[PDB]
Amino acid sequence: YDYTIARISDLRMKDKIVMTFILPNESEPHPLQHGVLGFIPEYLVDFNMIRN
Amino acid sequence: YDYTIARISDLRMKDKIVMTFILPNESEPHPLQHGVLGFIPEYLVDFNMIRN
Repeated sequence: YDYTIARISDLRMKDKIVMTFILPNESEPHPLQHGVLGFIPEYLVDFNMIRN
Repeated sequence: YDYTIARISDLRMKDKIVMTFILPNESEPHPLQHGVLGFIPEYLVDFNMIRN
């Protein structure tokens, strides 16, 4: 069995362990990965505005 | 006689013949010419504006 260790200092995981099955060979959506993060690249806009 | 025929689809011209004398050889106003177009060429203006 093969494992990958992850860490976050975030608080709600204080002494909390979660574990599940993931696949490290596919980058594409498939019914066999725990979750997929659909990401749209994002850009900013800068302009001058009047408000009240 | 020379003649020029022009047609339009506007209903306000239904079955109506309009005649006059014109002078199709000048590009300047002249007392015998029928009608002249006072034409100030306005240029489109592109600009962001605040509305409400």
